[PDB]
Amino acid sequence: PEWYKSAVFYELSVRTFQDGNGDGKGDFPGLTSRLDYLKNLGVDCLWLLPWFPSPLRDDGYDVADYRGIHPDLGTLDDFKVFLREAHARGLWVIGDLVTNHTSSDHPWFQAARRGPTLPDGSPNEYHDYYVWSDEGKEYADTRIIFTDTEVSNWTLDEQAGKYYWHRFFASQPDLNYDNPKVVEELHGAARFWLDLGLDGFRVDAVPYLIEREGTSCENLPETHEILKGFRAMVDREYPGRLLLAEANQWPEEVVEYFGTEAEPEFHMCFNFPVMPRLYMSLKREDTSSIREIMGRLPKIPSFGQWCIFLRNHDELTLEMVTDDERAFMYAAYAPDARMKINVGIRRRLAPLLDNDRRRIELLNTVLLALPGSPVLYYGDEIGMGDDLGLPDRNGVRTPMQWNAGTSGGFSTAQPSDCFFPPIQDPVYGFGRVNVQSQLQDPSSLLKWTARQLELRRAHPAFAHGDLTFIETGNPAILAFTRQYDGETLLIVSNFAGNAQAGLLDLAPFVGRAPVTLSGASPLPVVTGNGQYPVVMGKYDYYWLRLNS
Amino acid sequence: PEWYKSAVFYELSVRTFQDGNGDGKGDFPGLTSRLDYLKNLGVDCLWLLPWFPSPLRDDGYDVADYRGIHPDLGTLDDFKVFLREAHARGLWVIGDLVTNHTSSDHPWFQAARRGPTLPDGSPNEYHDYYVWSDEGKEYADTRIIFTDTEVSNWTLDEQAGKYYWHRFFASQPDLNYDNPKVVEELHGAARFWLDLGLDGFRVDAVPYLIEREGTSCENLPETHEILKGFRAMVDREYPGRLLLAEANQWPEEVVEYFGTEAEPEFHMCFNFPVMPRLYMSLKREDTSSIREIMGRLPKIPSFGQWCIFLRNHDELTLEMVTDDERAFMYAAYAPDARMKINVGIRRRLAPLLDNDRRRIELLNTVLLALPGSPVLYYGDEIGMGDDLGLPDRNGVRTPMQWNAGTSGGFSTAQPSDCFFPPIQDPVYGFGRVNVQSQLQDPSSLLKWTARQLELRRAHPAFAHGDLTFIETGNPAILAFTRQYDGETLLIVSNFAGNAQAGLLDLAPFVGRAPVTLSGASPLPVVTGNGQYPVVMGKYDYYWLRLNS
Amino acid sequence: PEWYKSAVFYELSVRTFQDGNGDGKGDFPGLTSRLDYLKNLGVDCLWLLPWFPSPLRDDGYDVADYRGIHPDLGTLDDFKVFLREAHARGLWVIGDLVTNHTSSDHPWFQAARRGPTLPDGSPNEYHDYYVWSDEGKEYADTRIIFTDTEVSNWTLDEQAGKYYWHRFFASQPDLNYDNPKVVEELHGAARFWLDLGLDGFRVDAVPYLIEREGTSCENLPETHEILKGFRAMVDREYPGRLLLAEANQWPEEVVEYFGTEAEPEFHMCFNFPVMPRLYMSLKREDTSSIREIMGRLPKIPSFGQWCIFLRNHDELTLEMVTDDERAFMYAAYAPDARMKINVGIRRRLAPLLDNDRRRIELLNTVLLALPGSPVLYYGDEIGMGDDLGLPDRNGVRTPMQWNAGTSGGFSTAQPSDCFFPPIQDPVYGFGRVNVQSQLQDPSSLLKWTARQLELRRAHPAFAHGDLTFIETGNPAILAFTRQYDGETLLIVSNFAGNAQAGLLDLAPFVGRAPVTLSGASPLPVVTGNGQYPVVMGKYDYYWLRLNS
Ligand SMILES: OCC1=C[C@H](N[C@H]2C[C@H](CO)[C@@H](O)[C@H](O)[C@H]2O)[C@H](O)[C@@H](O)[C@@H]1O
Ligand SMILES: OCC1=C[C@H](N[C@H]2C[C@H](CO)[C@@H](O)[C@H](O)[C@H]2O)[C@H](O)[C@@H](O)[C@@H]1O
Ligand SMILES: OCC1=C[C@H](N[C@H]2C[C@H](CO)[C@@H](O)[C@H](O)[C@H]2O)[C@H](O)[C@@H](O)[C@@H]1O
Ligand SMILES: [Ca+2]
Ligand SMILES: [Ca+2]
Ligand SMILES: [Ca+2]
Ligand SMILES: [Mg+2]
Ligand SMILES: [Mg+2]
Ligand SMILES: [Mg+2]
Repeated sequence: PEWYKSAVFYELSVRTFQDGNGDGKGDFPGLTSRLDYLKNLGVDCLWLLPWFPSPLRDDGYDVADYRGIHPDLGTLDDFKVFLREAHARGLWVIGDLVTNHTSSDHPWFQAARRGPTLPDGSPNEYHDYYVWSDEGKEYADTRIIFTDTEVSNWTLDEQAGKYYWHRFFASQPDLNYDNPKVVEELHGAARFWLDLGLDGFRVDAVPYLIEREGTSCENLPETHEILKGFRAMVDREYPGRLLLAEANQWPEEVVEYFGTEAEPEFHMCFNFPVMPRLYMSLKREDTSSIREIMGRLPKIPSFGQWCIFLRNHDELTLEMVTDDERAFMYAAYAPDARMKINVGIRRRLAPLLDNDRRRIELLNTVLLALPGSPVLYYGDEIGMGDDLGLPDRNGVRTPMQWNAGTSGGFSTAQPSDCFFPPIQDPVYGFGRVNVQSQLQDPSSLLKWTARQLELRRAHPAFAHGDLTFIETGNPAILAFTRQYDGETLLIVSNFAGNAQAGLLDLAPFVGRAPVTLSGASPLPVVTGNGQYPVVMGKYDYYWLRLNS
Repeated sequence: PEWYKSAVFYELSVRTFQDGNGDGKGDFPGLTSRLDYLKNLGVDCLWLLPWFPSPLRDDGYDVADYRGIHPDLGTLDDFKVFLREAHARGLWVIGDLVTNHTSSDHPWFQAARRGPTLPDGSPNEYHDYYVWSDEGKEYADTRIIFTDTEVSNWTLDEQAGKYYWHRFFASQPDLNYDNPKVVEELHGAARFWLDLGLDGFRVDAVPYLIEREGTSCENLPETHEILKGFRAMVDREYPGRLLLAEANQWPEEVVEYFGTEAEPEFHMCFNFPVMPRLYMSLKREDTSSIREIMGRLPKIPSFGQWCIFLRNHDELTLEMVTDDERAFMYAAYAPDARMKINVGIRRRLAPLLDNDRRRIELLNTVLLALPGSPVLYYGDEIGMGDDLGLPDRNGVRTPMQWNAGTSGGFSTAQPSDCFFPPIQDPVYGFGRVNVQSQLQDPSSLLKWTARQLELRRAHPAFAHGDLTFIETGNPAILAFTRQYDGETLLIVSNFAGNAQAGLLDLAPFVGRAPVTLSGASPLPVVTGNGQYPVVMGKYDYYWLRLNS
Repeated sequence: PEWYKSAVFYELSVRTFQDGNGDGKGDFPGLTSRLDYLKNLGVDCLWLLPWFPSPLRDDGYDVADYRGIHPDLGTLDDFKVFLREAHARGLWVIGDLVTNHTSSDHPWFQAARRGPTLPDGSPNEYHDYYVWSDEGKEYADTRIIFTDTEVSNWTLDEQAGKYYWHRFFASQPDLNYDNPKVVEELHGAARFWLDLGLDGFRVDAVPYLIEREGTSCENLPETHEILKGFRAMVDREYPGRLLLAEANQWPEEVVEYFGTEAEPEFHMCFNFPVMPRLYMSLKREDTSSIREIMGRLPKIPSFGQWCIFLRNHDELTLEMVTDDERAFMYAAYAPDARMKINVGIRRRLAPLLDNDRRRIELLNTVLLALPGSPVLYYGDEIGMGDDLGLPDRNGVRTPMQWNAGTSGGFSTAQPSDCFFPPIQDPVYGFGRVNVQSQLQDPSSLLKWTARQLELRRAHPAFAHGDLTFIETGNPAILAFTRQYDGETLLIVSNFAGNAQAGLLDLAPFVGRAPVTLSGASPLPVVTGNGQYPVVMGKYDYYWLRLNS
């Protein structure tokens, strides 16, 4: 099959990974010098956060030039060496294609805000690149996203004398997508990078492209047709390149972003629905929500693969959970006011699980065992924490912690001169949490993530098998099978903080002996009614092979 | 004497040595271009791993066709050139005869599985080719060999509706040697390759041919009979060709596989008894087990030679050691569960000795100075590592490392496209460990190996002399003599990491000076009671001649 | 006692150790980022090569500003940060003080060469800073040091129309120490850096300060007097700092550079006389030169410590050995013409010993076991090679090799943009020889060197003891004792490539039991008349204590 289903993804921010030149800002030269690290870890595809020239009011998601490299990050030549050194190691690389919007600093917008007509009486073709209103009464009662910052989705441009549309910050004007020229401007941005050998795109904020009155302005089939033709552009001109969608919607809406077999859209979507039910289930010690929402996912096209994740550069989103579930998650996972932002929790993985490695390893094994491809978030494989003294979501985007030398080894410059300060607290700082330390530590989390990704690699049912949940008799225990190519895997996990027991409904498998994927130690044969007793300790994960 | 008595052997796998044409698979044209390297190393006989057509579920030890060349390796023409060119260089070649079993894919088994009688009533002559049972309760309490994969030595064939026998994988059904038609299918399979000029065979899994109730199904007198008739055949139709047995059994059962003068069996068997004791002694700094298992070896026929070896394409086998011996070896040499498989340790020689050249050289000098003919495992002469992310025993069968270019010089294809990934880790990777490196390096393991073989060749007592152990007064120091044709070699070797003192019982040799084989530097003459005091540095090996 | 008697020194070159900003040149930010490496290695004092502003016609030993930081290396703030971080880790630092001469680009010399009298008829105070002759016929019959470049020690200045003196390159005019203003300018250079906290100075080319007619212009009493004044100044104004002298003279004249108890000079001098004899003896397999030269060295003052070294940033100097010894050394260690330069051999340690780790380990242990404090040349602890296609002695100054990524870890710039190109040959290139590789290799030369130093730390008789050579009966075996604080170390070393036997004269120690410093393994007790038989392997080092 396609390369993205066997892939392990790793999300990083070039400005934050390795500063190669002492100026305090990560760049492609330094990132290139770390490529062996990512290779040796068991990563396959690097997803890089936006690398474009930008005033960095949304850390690079306000693009001011789709066709350059931000000067903090080096040059386009540094980009081409990096992509060269990447593929030379067997790694794929995808970028972040910020389609929905541009920075107010983009040349397109500085021209649109002159007016609908120029001072020489000509039409201004750049004015209909964005969505304008005279009073700003359209689409009202539609959801604000950055609720802690923006009081509305319409803001008044003082020089253009009209309101303009923006689903995100005021300085990120929504692009107007009924205009087929804008459709062509981003087809030709996708082309500029796919020409240089880039292996695909993560596509940012796909649900909110088209806006239609009297609807929610999400998942409009008009938006889906823009994606349907983006896929056809790629299918024809750049076969084998990966399109991956950020679609945080409820399960039935999310699969629409794959398309159908006849009309394809995205190869991969992020599994935003299962992500919060992992954390809920851990605090409730009850895995029902994991099975419920996973059963609300319709089957995907042949070419589709889910992208599974635990965290990313954004807050932990609570936009697609019920009001009760959102209230529970604030109570369980956000004790301090400061950890809240925009209907979500802005904390790293390791802090959220109270730095419990037992819980960390648990959710990692479930990330690795659910159907799809996993994406690790840079630094989670060593246990990085966060700095909520930093505004917006930049509390999870601190520099990668390489050693206990200057600035954690991220730069030769001092921590106060780095773009974001490297974390230095007693628990998560780079004196305690860094790569070099965990390569010498025989038992480190880094070693453990590498070993576990090896354990996955060697069992292709993880990447391509089916899922069948299996009754356990205990809500704390979640059991499922993965079948593919006649290998059958049994993946039992305890979500509770003490010893739990269960009766697994292994009736399809009477006469088979489960044995461990690690060490090939055999468990007792399934017999009789197929009801198989287990005890598990707190947060244990049993990874098992059903030998027939 | 016989040619295999003076020979240095070298075990390689065609699929994995050298890829000629760029498709990622080693082949006979590639192997042919490397015969000069092998010649110059000091090697006399190549033993190749199974080259026959095969679905490769045991890396070609599941044979689908005894009279062909697997398409990966080229053609039978390519085979014929290879054997001409090897013979042109004074090299012998022996193949691998997989007698005990064939692949489920072999057209024999596809026929035998259609039942005891044909759809037209007539009896199916191929059915009695394999061993069957209606309930599969026979031969129980017989050892499983691949304990990590197979729950039983019987497996149900869904179409023939009965159980068949297999000492190894379920896709490797045993051949029925009670049926004398099977004995003749292998004689004629042997005849095929001997007719083409091949100089011999290593025979695979010879203890497990015949199975009988109430016995362990190992070293059965019936099995030996079949072997006796195999040597009687070869002795008659193909004098001078070589039969070498893989018989891992305890000292008293292994010597049986030579036969007697009156009734001969193999010319050579692998000296498995001493092999694990070499490693134990290094870890205990106690050379006792070596002398004890060597002492339990009864004298072998005139024509017979032991095949001495440190490692191979299989795990380090812990099947013929005591329970405490086995448990000690796991502790000392398998820190990870990953390192274990099937009552043994799946690791290359250099990793087993922590890449300590001083230890690597020591076991090699003992390999070269024990009585028999040494075999080198391919790549251990430049110190290759292993890859334990690869399943089964594949982790010691990664591609040979010729230089630091694309895929270590094994192929123009990417490492990802090689049949096994060429090792690229910072310690053993082909950037650090390769043949071009070590032909330039004046002191490399490669040149050391070539010189030690050169030194051995100069002293025929190494290949044909007797073995008298000598008292040292220090379990850490192993001392013995070799006596042949008037030469007396004295082989003192320290198995301890620190300096060690010893008093050697050279009472028989009072009046004679010991002198070094290398450099002709004499030690003090032996005098008086001939208790000869010696000091040794860590892992030191003294190769010495006793003057006359 | 004093800190430099217990210190392990480490010689590095900032421009060549670690580049912290991508410009291909090592700098102090970079060197700061590598301080934990040196700390963990067991290094105590960093001797940094000249770091001053200079046109680098002799790699910075032609100084053009004694009170600044060469812009390649960063700023004086960077230097202050480095000194703070070095001291924060218990590391001392010393600089290289180029006393005998400045660059012709030095402000003083641009001034001096204007003439004795300026355009306005008034005299030029800087003319008498340097050594001038009207026809250049003085001090005739005086050695030329840089014989492959310079034809005379007098050169005609174009503008001054006179001859100036230079024991070195013509772009390094000798300072004139009969002028007392000169003497004050270098007390003043000393004070500047000694005021920033620098712990001392390696003093360059100290024998050749004062020149006098009718002498060799070496080791003259007037030169020693200026050095006594330099010691007096530091003794009073900066107690506790280190003056270390580079004086390669014959054993008699070397010891003068310590001064007397009453009129002290240098705290330490390099033990140049012994350095070639270590190499002579390894090739002859006869250690009498080691003993003869060590015994021509008179006792040193109470404050004196020797500095022992195998190699450095220069050539292996053959200036102070006989004509026959020098011809031998050329035959043994300079097969190619390209390997000689000015009475000496310009190769790194590992190439000199054919990359034989047995011989590298032997001479390193003698380095650690002779009387003195040891200085390690950077990269020798990982086995770095040389690049003899670079001019002068730069072949041994190639960038440190850290990992196997871009430029070996030395810089993110490409190798072709690095000040000197990092080695990439198949034997010594950073793809085979680098720090990260050798941290993962359980048996690397780096770990060996670390552990051998730790062994040395544990036994103060190495730093502080006396030395008595011990008869052996075999010139290939060098045996001596180190006695201090009633601890008695016996050190035995074989300089030949085969086994060697000998009879240690241990009469002073009858009744004592020798044990290995590593492992505490006992040799037999000395009995009888203390004539102790020993056998050694090739290049063995027995490191023994005599248990009382
Ligand atoms: O509901 C999904 C989300 C989308 C949005 N994430 C993407 C779109 C935004 C475009 O400017 C950007 O801030 C964010 O980093 C992107 O990954 C939003 O910011 C998140 O808070 C939120 O969890
Ligand atoms: O008891 C000795 C052994 C025999 C077996 N080795 C041979 C039998 C198998 C036949 O299919 C084959 O996999 C293996 O490579 C052969 O050399 C076994 O696999 C080993 O693990 C083991 O050391
Ligand atoms: O006689 C000993 C030596 C001193 C000299 N070494 C120092 C003096 C030179 C001063 O310019 C300089 O080139 C060298 O690096 C210094 O360490 C000479 O250049 C060497 O070749 C030689 O080994
Ligand atoms: Ca939009
Ligand atoms: Ca059988
Ligand atoms: Ca002078
Ligand atoms: Mg930068
Ligand atoms: Mg091929
Ligand atoms: Mg620099």
